[PDB]
Amino acid sequence: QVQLQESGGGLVQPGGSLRLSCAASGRTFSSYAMGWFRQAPGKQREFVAAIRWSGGYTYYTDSVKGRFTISRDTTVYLQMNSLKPEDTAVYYCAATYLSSDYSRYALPQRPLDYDYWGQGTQVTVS
Repeated sequence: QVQLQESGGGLVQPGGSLRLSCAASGRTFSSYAMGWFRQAPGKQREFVAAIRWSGGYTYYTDSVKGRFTISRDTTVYLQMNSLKPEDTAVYYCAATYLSSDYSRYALPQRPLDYDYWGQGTQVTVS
């Protein structure tokens, strides 16, 4: 099990850039994955990006591909470039230990596929 804490939240102006961080406390192995989800006003919690801690497989939702980069250092980062007002949302860090039979180069995208969650942090592009 891991405990998760986001940082880097806050305001940024349109056309700027912002980096979120999430520090994981606990054992970060055995098909361990981390992800970012976000929830905009009036919307569901949506998948943003995820990463496999071993091997480095990543996947991005279509609307952020090429603009956002997810990476490792203990800590996962979401580097957010060319920010638009529509990127405004509460961003949540998530993590999970995938089942033993999982492909080593695969990631789930549904919120309930991730067992561990941060409290979320507001990002406002305005």
